[PDB]
This record gives sequence, C-alpha cells and structure tokens, in this order.
Amino acid sequence: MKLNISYPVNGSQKTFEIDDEHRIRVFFDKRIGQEVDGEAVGDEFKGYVFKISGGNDKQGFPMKQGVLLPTRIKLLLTKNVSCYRPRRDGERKRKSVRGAIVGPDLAVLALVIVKKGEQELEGLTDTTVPKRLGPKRANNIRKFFGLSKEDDVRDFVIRREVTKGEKTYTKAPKIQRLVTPQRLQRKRHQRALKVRNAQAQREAAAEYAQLLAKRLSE
Amino acid sequence: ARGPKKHLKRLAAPHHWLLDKLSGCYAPRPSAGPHKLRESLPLIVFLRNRLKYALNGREVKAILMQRHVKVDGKVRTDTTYPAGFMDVITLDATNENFRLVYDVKGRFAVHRITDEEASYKLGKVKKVQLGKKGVPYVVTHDGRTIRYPDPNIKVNDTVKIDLASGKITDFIKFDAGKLVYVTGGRNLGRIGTIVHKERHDGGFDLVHIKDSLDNTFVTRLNNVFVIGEQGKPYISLPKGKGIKLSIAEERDRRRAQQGL
Amino acid sequence: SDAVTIRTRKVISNPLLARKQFVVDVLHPNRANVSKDELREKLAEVYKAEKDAVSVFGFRTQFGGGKSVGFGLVYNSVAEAKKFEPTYRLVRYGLAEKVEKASRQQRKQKKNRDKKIFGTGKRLAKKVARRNAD
RNA sequence: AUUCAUAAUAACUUUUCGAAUCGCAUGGCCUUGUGCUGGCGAUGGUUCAUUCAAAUUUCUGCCCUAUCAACUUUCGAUGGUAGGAUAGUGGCCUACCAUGGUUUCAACGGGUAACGGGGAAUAAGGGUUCGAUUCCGGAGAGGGAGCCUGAGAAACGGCUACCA
RNA sequence: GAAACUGCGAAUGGCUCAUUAAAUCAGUUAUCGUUUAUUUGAUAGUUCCUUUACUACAUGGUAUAACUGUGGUAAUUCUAGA
Repeated sequence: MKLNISYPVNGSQKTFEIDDEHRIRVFFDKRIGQEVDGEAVGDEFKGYVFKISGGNDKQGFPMKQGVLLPTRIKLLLTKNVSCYRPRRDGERKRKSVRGAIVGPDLAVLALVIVKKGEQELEGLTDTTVPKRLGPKRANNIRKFFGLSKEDDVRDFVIRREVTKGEKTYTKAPKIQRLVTPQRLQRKRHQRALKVRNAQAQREAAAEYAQLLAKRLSE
Repeated sequence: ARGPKKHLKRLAAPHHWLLDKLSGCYAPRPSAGPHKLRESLPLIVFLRNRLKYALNGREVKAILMQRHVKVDGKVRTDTTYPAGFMDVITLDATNENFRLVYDVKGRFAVHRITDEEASYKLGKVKKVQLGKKGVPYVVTHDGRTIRYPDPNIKVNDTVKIDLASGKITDFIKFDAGKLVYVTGGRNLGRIGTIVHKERHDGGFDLVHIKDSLDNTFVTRLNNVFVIGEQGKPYISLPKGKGIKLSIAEERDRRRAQQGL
Repeated sequence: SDAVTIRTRKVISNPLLARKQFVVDVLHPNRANVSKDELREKLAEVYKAEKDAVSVFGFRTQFGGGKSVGFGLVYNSVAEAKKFEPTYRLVRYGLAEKVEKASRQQRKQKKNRDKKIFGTGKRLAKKVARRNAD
C-alpha cells in the first residue's frame, strides 16, 4: 500500500510504495501502539524499527488505538479526539472509523521510525528539516538557550531575517511575561488600592461609630 | 423562548418616546444598564426624538464616540443606555444642562437646569438596609446603593445625593407637608402634597396629593415622589408644573398665546 | 431664471455635530429645476461653505410648481465633513471615488465558497493540487 | 408579616479565588540602583442589585356535545413523613403510612376543517356574527425518542437511533 | 495582514395554529420558593509557614493548533502520519 514513514530526528516524512505480498504480510496480526522491525520487509529496512502510528482505510476511514475487531465500526467521538473534527461548542458526533488491527483495507498507513538499521533511506533519513521558528516567551527562550534567571534574553533571539526583494530587515516574537516596570506599577497600584480602600472604609466606620455614640448620648 | 426578544417592534415601542407608525422597522433594544427602559429615557431619544440634534444612528454614534455628554457624572457609549427620572443630562460642546422629569402629559419635559444644580439629584430610597460587613447601604430610584447614610433615612422618603461618588446629603421625609411630584400612571407628572397617606400595607400604599390649585387626587405610594417642602422645591420646576391642564385650558392657552 | 430665493428656516448651530443646520426653501420660481450644486455655491456664499462640506439632498418639488423644499447643513472642517458624512452622498457630490465591487449575491456566493475551508487555506490548496496532479 | 436581612462563633473541605492578562507611555527624587515610585484605558474578578433574561401561582375567564353521568387510583390517583431530586414549590421521583378529588355550578370522555385578544361590519341603539396571517403573547421545526456550551439550548441551516 | 486558538456567538428572526375544552393565552397580580452570560451603582492589607538558616515572585512550566513537509479513497465543511 502507501506507507508514510516519519523520522523525527529530522522531522522528515516520506511516501513509499509497498508492492510485495509476503512482506506486506508480516505486518498482519498487529495493533496500534505496536512496534516491529521492518526487517524481512527490506534489507534496506533491516534493523529499522517502527511503532505503528495510524492509517486511513481503503475508503479513507482511519484506524485508532483500541479499535480492534479488524473491520469498520461507527463510534461517537468528541473534542480532544482523533479523526473527528468538532465544529461548535459541546459538539459530540457519531462517525465511522476502521479497526485498530492490520489488514489490506487501507490505501495508506503511516509509521513513525523508532530505531535505525544498517542502510539509509535516500529521501527520508538523509535530510535535516527544521522547526521553522523558535519560541517566544521569556522562559521558553531562557530554557531554549540555557540561561540564568536574570540573563536578559532580549538579544539571544534568533530573529527571522527577510529580504523584501533586496531590502533586508529583522523581526521576532513578542516576549510575553517578560518583567517590566509597567507590571511593577500595576501590581503596586493593586496593593495601594487594597490598603487605601481598607482605610477609607475604616474611617467611614469610625465616623458611623462616632455618630452612634452621639445618638447614645442623646 | 430560549432567549431575549433581542429587538423591539414598532407599534411595540414606547408611545412616550414620541415616535411614528412610519419610519422603518424597529426600536433600539436598550441593552444593559440601570433604569428600566419603560421608565428609562435613552440618549438617541433625547437627541433625536425629544431635543433633535442629529439624523442617522451613524450621526449619534460618532457623536457619542467623541462623547459630547455627561449625565450625573459619567458619559455612556450605549446609544440607548437606560437613563431616567431626576437624571441630570449635560451636553458640553453646546453647554446645555437639562433635568429629567415627566410632563403634565407624562412626557419627560425639556426642563433646563444650571451647571450649578448639575451636581445634585433626588434619590427616592427603596430600602435603607443592613448590608454585609456591617455596611449599612440604601438603594434608590435610579439604580443604586450607597453606604453610611444619614441613618435616620428610611423607606419611601427622598434624599439629595450629589453625582458621582454620591455621599448622601440632606433629605426630605414623607409626612403631611412634603412638596410632591408624582411619577406614574394618570396622576403621573402631577405636583401636590401629602395631606394624608393611607398606608395600605402588603405593598402599594396610597397618598392624597393636592395640587397648588386645591384639586386633590389619590396616587400610588410609589407613584409619590416628594421633592421638598411646600414652597421649597429643592430643584427647578417645568413648564406646565404638572398642574394638570385640561384640554379645555390647553385650547384656551392656544387661542390666547397665538397672537401678539 | 428670474431669481433664486434660498431661505433658512430653523438656523441651529451644533458644536457637537459641528455645523449650522436649517431647512432650505428654494424658490426657483420658473427656472427649470433645483440644481443642487449651484445651490451648494449659493449657501456657501451666504453663510460660508467653500461648497464641499455643505449637505443638501432633499429639494422635493411642490405642486403648482416653482418651489422646492428640503434640509441644509453647513459643516466646518472639510475633513470633519468627510469623516461624518457618507461615501454615497460624498461621491454624489463627486469629491470621492465610489468603488467597484461584485453583487451581494456574488459576495455571499464567495462566503459559501469559503465555508468549506478551515485553516490558512494554502495548506488545503497545495495538497489538493498535488492530489489532482496524481 | 421570616428562624429575613445580618454576620461571627468552633470545626470540615479531592479546596474556589485572591488576576503569573494588555496598550500609550513616561513623571519624580537621590542613598545613582536601573532604585522604588507613577497616570490614562484594554480584559478578567465575587456578591448583591439593577438592566437583559427566568417559574409558577393566588385569582379569574373559551363552542358544542349528555346519542359522554358518572369521572379519578393497574404502574401516583389525593396527601404525610423521610429520602432522593430542581434555579427552587411539589409524587418531580423513591420507600413507608392513610383513602383520596369534583361535580346536575356539567366533572371525565369526544369533536373542534378550536390561538385567542386588540380588530371586520353592521350600524339609533339593543345587540349579534368571522378573526391562520404585520400589534400582546405564545407551541412549533415530518413523528417520536434520546443528546453538549452557555445564564438561559432536548436547539436542529447543533447532535445519537429508529420509523417512512 | 492570509489564517488559527480562543472570547463570544449561531438560543436570531420568519411562517404556521398539528395538539388542544383551563392546556397555550390575557391580565390584575404577587414570590419571605428561585437560576441569572451580559452591564455596571457600589465591590477585595490576611495568600505560603510549629514563626532563624524556606518557595521562581525580575513573574516560575510544557502542549500543541493554524503553520511546514508525508496521506488516502469511485466519492465529502471526511481524515492518517513527523
């Protein structure tokens, strides 16, 4: 079928056209969440280890962990769930899906690689493909670049260069939760207002008590 | 009906907003704020239906976005926020202060007050109650509460609260002699006295209010709204005085006024 | 054209809306018409307009003929007039450029066209193009 | 007219918060830190109350039909306790206990090609008839059933399954 | 500023009058039975620790969308995989 092999050391993913009967065979009788070596599937794969990641059936229906009984099934799925895309608030919908087990009923399965064998995969394992960005928050960057609590990350930023067509310039994230005297001043206002309202109501109660003592005098 | 009627029907709107069967589809749907909309009187209706400044809602919206107003100490950017009785409208680039109070027809009259007197208003106390924290508060007739009153204040009387931080000032009780304005129904708009109150408890007493021409009328307790002592209105009074013109006297006034 | 008599009833000045407003009584007794740009010019010369921030729109023609009645405004501050007053009468007055756009139905069609399409959309388009290739 | 408000008291809490939230900005004094201090308005934050929503009831009131005179409780019919249980009143539901409700003032049952009012028209008047549809309001998205987020959703151009 | 994640909304309204004979509906009521997004009249010295060698408080931590690249099937506001 169509194997979609994902190598996360490179963030790479590739398609392959698995055409051999006896070698698509050996995948039989396995589950989702299961690891096997692609060894007798290919001398090039010899040693390579994949944990089965998913697949869409011959009609497109997916597989999913704990969806055994190797043929389709219709199930009510929700938000924070695979293979159902909620569309409104509190949306909770029945739709179909294929079984969690191996079978010849996908056009397409995807595997993620675990261990690497002796040979190399021409297009997939070779490349080096990025996180097109880096983080944004002050803390994230402190950790992403190994700094102390006070190292003032501001310059460490790996910033996106861009030529307009020729005109080159730089920009970068809006580091949120980075300390400012503005944060200081607003927390300070909070503490102010706290004690100040305390004392205003304290004096008002004092006045009211004085008035009460006056009335008692009368 | 799973919700609020998010609009309002023409030939459902207030007949006292002084509007037409003509003129489109709808009324403003007053969104949230203090006064009750049937007892409120919002801004576009003053601006456009009582005092006539602007044509489109687009006009009135950019007006309010530049905020040409104060009302009892604050603007508001809802085109039809619920303002109302004894509120103190001020309009600054024009320098007009109007006070809000019913006509002798029940219509909120165009009654100019001064920017002095744009600093105090009547508050007709609904209950002076023992709040939490030992905060003794008192709620009033414009959507409010306030603490540390003159604790001699008690229910159905009215007080002189200022504008913006409030801070209760001298008040007017409810007994034989209090100068009256009336605020609901047929005796709506009227002015008179408290020559007696018939306390019909369980809710909703009654009061005989007698106008300055010695004609008497029984009004609802919460229709009653004293406004000072006899010969001492705490504020300025309208054209009409709520002295209850008959159409006879109105027609006589027409055929007298028109000419010379 | 014997004469124009363009009179102001209810001359009211609003600093809030930043104009002098009134009711325009055009006695155009037997001329041909009302001719609103010439009337712009006259109200300019009588109070002050430098016509662009005048606003007169509603000179409807009386029965028996020769009289038209409508409203008039004379704003200050041509850019205030711009901001306040609406692109359609602005391009009627011609000091603006009225834009070219498809019909409400064309735009609601486009909405339906859009309504199949979550996410940035190039991610939708590029992969379906690869697929349509093969 | 509350054992109402009211809050403390001593305990308990898979502990709820009390802002790890935003923008223009940049003043002040020296002990020269980057010190602390510091405005305007953006969003959240608990309770009331209000406004905007929400529920039932006191109370009332609808043609004809008796060729429907007897209705009501098996399985809640009436009610109590106690529980569960609601936004709360409550057989709303559950166990235990008692026999219950109305009415010749027409109940119960059936029909209604039955939403009524404000209105249409006559027309001294008196009085009558129709009122689906734009004011007052409502119930509703084939027929059920079951189903989340919200403060309010059995929604349907939001949902599960069956029937056609 | 394509777009997402989420705030929210989509519970609008508009047309019918199936049922139904105190049900819906009208009112004069009236909740001291009662939830309340939304708006604001108000509306916030207590946080942690057996009370000296204590906890990021210059504010502490990852988890992923939209996003890149790898998908399907006769076919979809379908959907796998790094």
